[PDB]
Amino acid sequence: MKHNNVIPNGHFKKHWQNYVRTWFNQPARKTRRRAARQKKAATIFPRPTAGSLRPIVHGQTLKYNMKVRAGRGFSLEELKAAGIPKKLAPTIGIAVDHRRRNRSLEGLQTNVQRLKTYKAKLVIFPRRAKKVKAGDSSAEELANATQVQGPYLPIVRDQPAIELVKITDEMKSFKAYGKLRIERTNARHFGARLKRAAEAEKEE
Amino acid sequence: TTRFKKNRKKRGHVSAGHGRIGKHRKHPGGRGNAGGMHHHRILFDKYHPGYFGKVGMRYFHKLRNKFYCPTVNIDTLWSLVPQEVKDKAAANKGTAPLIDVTQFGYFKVLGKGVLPTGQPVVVKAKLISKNAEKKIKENGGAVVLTA
Amino acid sequence: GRMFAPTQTWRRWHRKIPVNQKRYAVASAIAASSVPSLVLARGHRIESVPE
Amino acid sequence: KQPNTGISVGLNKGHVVTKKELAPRPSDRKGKTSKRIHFVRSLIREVAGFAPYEKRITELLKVGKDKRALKVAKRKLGTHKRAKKKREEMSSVLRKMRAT
RNA sequence: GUGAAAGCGUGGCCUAACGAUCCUUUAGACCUUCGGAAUUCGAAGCUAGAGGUGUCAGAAAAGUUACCACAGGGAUAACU
RNA sequence: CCCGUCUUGAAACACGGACCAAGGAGUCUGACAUGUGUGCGAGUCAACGGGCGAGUAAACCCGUAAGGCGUAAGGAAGCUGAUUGGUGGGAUCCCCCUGAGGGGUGCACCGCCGACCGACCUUGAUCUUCUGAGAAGGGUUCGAGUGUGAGCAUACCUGUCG
RNA sequence: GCGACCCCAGGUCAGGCGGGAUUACCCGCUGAGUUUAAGCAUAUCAAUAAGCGGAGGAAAAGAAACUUACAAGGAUUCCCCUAGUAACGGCGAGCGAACCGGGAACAGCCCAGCCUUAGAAUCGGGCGGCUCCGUCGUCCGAAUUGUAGUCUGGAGAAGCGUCCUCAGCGGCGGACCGGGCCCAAGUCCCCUGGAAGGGGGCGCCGGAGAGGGUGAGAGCCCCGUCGUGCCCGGACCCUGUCGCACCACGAGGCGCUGUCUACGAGUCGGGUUGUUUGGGAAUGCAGCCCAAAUCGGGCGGUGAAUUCCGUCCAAGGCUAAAU
Ligand SMILES: [K+]
Ligand SMILES: [K+]
Ligand SMILES: [K+]
Ligand SMILES: [K+]
Ligand SMILES: [K+]
Ligand SMILES: [K+]
Ligand SMILES: [K+]
Ligand SMILES: [K+]
Ligand SMILES: [K+]
Ligand SMILES: [K+]
Ligand SMILES: [K+]
Ligand SMILES: [K+]
Ligand SMILES: [K+]
Ligand SMILES: [K+]
Ligand SMILES: [K+]
Ligand SMILES: [Mg+2]
Ligand SMILES: [Mg+2]
Ligand SMILES: [Mg+2]
Ligand SMILES: [Mg+2]
Ligand SMILES: [Mg+2]
Ligand SMILES: [Mg+2]
Ligand SMILES: [Mg+2]
Ligand SMILES: [Mg+2]
Ligand SMILES: [Mg+2]
Ligand SMILES: [Mg+2]
Ligand SMILES: [Mg+2]
Ligand SMILES: [Mg+2]
Ligand SMILES: [Mg+2]
Ligand SMILES: [Mg+2]
Ligand SMILES: [Mg+2]
Ligand SMILES: [Mg+2]
Ligand SMILES: [Mg+2]
Ligand SMILES: [Mg+2]
Ligand SMILES: [Mg+2]
Ligand SMILES: [Mg+2]
Ligand SMILES: [Mg+2]
Ligand SMILES: [Mg+2]
Ligand SMILES: [Mg+2]
Ligand SMILES: [Mg+2]
Ligand SMILES: [Mg+2]
Ligand SMILES: [Mg+2]
Ligand SMILES: [Mg+2]
Ligand SMILES: [Mg+2]
Ligand SMILES: [Mg+2]
Ligand SMILES: [Mg+2]
Ligand SMILES: [Mg+2]
Ligand SMILES: [Mg+2]
Ligand SMILES: [Mg+2]
Ligand SMILES: [Mg+2]
Ligand SMILES: [Mg+2]
Ligand SMILES: [Mg+2]
Ligand SMILES: [Mg+2]
Ligand SMILES: [Mg+2]
Ligand SMILES: [Mg+2]
Ligand SMILES: [Mg+2]
Ligand SMILES: [Mg+2]
Ligand SMILES: [Mg+2]
Ligand SMILES: [Mg+2]
Ligand SMILES: [Mg+2]
Ligand SMILES: [Mg+2]
Ligand SMILES: [Mg+2]
Ligand SMILES: [Mg+2]
Ligand SMILES: [Mg+2]
Ligand SMILES: [Mg+2]
Ligand SMILES: [Mg+2]
Ligand SMILES: [Mg+2]
Ligand SMILES: [Mg+2]
Repeated sequence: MKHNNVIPNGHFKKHWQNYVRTWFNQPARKTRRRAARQKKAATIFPRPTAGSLRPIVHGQTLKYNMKVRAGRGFSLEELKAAGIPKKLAPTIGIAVDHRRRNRSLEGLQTNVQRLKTYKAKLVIFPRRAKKVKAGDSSAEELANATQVQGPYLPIVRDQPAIELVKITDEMKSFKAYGKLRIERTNARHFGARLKRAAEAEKEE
Repeated sequence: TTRFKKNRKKRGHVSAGHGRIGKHRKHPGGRGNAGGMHHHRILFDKYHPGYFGKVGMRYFHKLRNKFYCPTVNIDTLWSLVPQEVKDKAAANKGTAPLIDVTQFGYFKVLGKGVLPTGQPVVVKAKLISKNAEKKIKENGGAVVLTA
Repeated sequence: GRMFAPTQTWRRWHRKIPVNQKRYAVASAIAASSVPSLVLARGHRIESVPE
Repeated sequence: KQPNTGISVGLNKGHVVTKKELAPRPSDRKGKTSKRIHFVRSLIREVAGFAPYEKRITELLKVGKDKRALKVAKRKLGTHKRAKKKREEMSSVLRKMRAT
């Protein structure tokens, strides 16, 4: 060890040469996965190649709660609100997640509308050729019965445009920094203040 | 690139540039960070002050998402507005643009630099420094808090 | 015996040049193809090419 | 558990949202058994009786050594939470036994 | 503190009389943290000292080999 | 005087070498660093993967709140978070004058001294939800800070380390 | 003494199952030291080599006693990132995960327990028939110390009515995989040479100028190569179409209903010891000791009591794909 250099911390003291993972098959893996998708698309024809419908869910933690993404499946409460029995949903390309809770009305309503939109543009072939049962389409099995490639109800961000407002004297007098400091102070003294209030009751 | 390696220039020179006296032995000073306190003491103290010892409190299972707080300065706030919206701001002085920094991946607004002259702005952010709020107010703007 | 420093498969064979540089190189090559002096200099026989 | 204030700091901080009660679930009654199960366990208690350490707990409760009874329960069962629950069970058994 | 006062005093008239990291312990700050939210114990931090390394820039360390081995050394003994 | 070698000192009564052919030793990889070449630039990077395609391990295309590094630092932490330069030298240019001249210009760089953010300390008119806000005013203290960004990718030599 | 049952013994009794081999990947156990620390004992090498076992085309894992503290995600596995980070460490040498986020893939389920009692409705074997991976009949057994149905917390049972859904085989074709056969154009003239497949001249094919062979650099001598056409077979899966059949008794779905609403023990947990982990008043595992609960239990990365809150439901089981 010599000169001014960062302190080395190479983790190469084990038998690492026996655990090297090369990627020379990376082009081959791309080929195999594409072949699998192409084969799968023909098997499920005319069902969409994108797979089952997924719900809209928020990102977890404070770092990602401002964005939305695809979840596992629609909750039981969402399915009931949309009037789709849970046992029928997976058979018509709707993912079902019996574990997911609904803590807010906004989240519940967002996915309920998504289900209704999906049902609007859903064509269901009858189980048997001639006789037609409830829920099946008529005269639409040939008009626009094609396999859709790619997403059909994409989950995307809708960034609002900058809005120009009129500054009122009420907003100009608002002390944003003072509000933050007061709110922080009340949070870290909540326990102490509640303690003395309780102790006051005992004395009184 | 082998043909540019200096070992090639040293072919036929016996010692390969490592000297006749000292030679190139295996590990004549120990491996890696050996002897940081004994025979490499000067090196560590001269170039790596603070290397040895313990400071501060431990934090078991520390998650970085809880501490996420990207910051944007006053001088950079105007650059977030689209160019087409900048023209509108200068076309009507009665209203002011609403810059919601959270929509651009920022939580707190710091107060480095100055705002454009004669342009009030309404800044919407989770947090803000006192200097940042003062500069926004003295320019005719206002601050709105969100979460 | 065993060769010195035996060749290994995990040599760094590939290179990733930045996309913008690769686009720069292509544009230069396309532009050079319209210069008859450069096309001749590369060994192509374009003496009877109309333009 | 008030609605969020809409501020990023302070009490009840967070994004403003319309909170709703979670839908009832079958697992909400976890830890509750049927009337038959209570009947079966009550009958078996009569047939099986009480364990030797449970007898020790109730003897201490008869002499009013409540503190020592809990310590014996914690040493046997292991946790304070289980120890004090066990002591209350023995007290209930003794409470309705002295009244008979 | 001392002197009426100027002034002198941050140990011994001057040139020696002494000690890192980690750990422990004490002192100080109506201080910070225990990361679901609190209270009280406990624990963990911040600042300054103490417990010591005398091989004194600071491993935790008894012999023997004439049964002996290896890497070397003419940088070094036993002849000329 | 016999080459090679260690050596203060080799023709040495120091060691290797009878002779010839062929083989025979600073490499590959990870991390970092300086330098240089190239691209773009407050950004930069097509990297997992996807769309494809020389019927195709290449090339080409894709970053929608992805991610890395950079764009802000200080503090153990709770937290707070840059009021936006003065001066002495100085390149180049402009004017007068034709002097080792006098004015204007003053980049880069260096020296010197303020100010600003933060740890620590200090300070408190006027308010407040009693612990916070902050008019004014600070410091022989401390910082890998600020005072109109310089980085990111990539190629290679050299160096440290595994 | 004669019988039933229980436990056990014998049988070359009738019909079945098991051992061993292979090493690349996979699962379980066991388990070093060289080495590094410029010495060395903790550490490191390494939860590795060697050792002993067990599988498959994948294995293992898997439908939360989870992540998290958010506006919340939602079986498992894998890739990028997180990150050489939190943490651990003679806090020395070194060591080092996870969640979020972006992608590959995507699939969910089965039991145990209260619930046939107007009927063990279940299963095996012997024998016989048939349309033979099965099914029907008959006989003898198994089983009430419980077979089959119903139920699995996402629920569910029961009652009520809305009147929504549910019952097969066969023919042909496609798709998929494998194989077989035919099919372009010079061997023209001159020179050299042992030989033309070389040089020069004159032609030709080309969706075929990949490759090889033949007496020297062969597109056109030969096999092939490109692109059609024709023919044969394997899978019984997927899919298109046609023909025939098409009993809703029951069961499910939806809506409501006072009520009912059963969920795994020497296991969880605790003490202690050893080992292991980034896991630090103790991450998992194991031994011994103690030993639970049912408006309860486990987890919420600092031990403890107290008051709340969030979260999931262990101690039983199966399961393709991405690797
Ligand atoms: K590979
Ligand atoms: K050198
Ligand atoms: K010493
Ligand atoms: K020598
Ligand atoms: K010598
Ligand atoms: K010699
Ligand atoms: K360097
Ligand atoms: K970026
Ligand atoms: K993309
Ligand atoms: K501090
Ligand atoms: K039979
Ligand atoms: K040939
Ligand atoms: K149950
Ligand atoms: K342990
Ligand atoms: K609980
Ligand atoms: Mg090794
Ligand atoms: Mg995803
Ligand atoms: Mg030289
Ligand atoms: Mg040498
Ligand atoms: Mg040396
Ligand atoms: Mg070396
Ligand atoms: Mg006095
Ligand atoms: Mg002195
Ligand atoms: Mg004296
Ligand atoms: Mg003195
Ligand atoms: Mg000391
Ligand atoms: Mg301490
Ligand atoms: Mg906690
Ligand atoms: Mg010394
Ligand atoms: Mg010895
Ligand atoms: Mg000598
Ligand atoms: Mg000598
Ligand atoms: Mg010599
Ligand atoms: Mg001599
Ligand atoms: Mg020698
Ligand atoms: Mg010799
Ligand atoms: Mg040679
Ligand atoms: Mg560079
Ligand atoms: Mg980003
Ligand atoms: Mg502060
Ligand atoms: Mg200051
Ligand atoms: Mg037999
Ligand atoms: Mg050693
Ligand atoms: Mg050594
Ligand atoms: Mg040794
Ligand atoms: Mg082995
Ligand atoms: Mg076997
Ligand atoms: Mg096999
Ligand atoms: Mg597979
Ligand atoms: Mg398996
Ligand atoms: Mg479950
Ligand atoms: Mg998951
Ligand atoms: Mg990083
Ligand atoms: Mg390890
Ligand atoms: Mg993982
Ligand atoms: Mg993920
Ligand atoms: Mg039953
Ligand atoms: Mg039912
Ligand atoms: Mg029911
Ligand atoms: Mg010819
Ligand atoms: Mg020849
Ligand atoms: Mg032919
Ligand atoms: Mg063909
Ligand atoms: Mg269970
Ligand atoms: Mg235990
Ligand atoms: Mg072990
Ligand atoms: Mg399994």
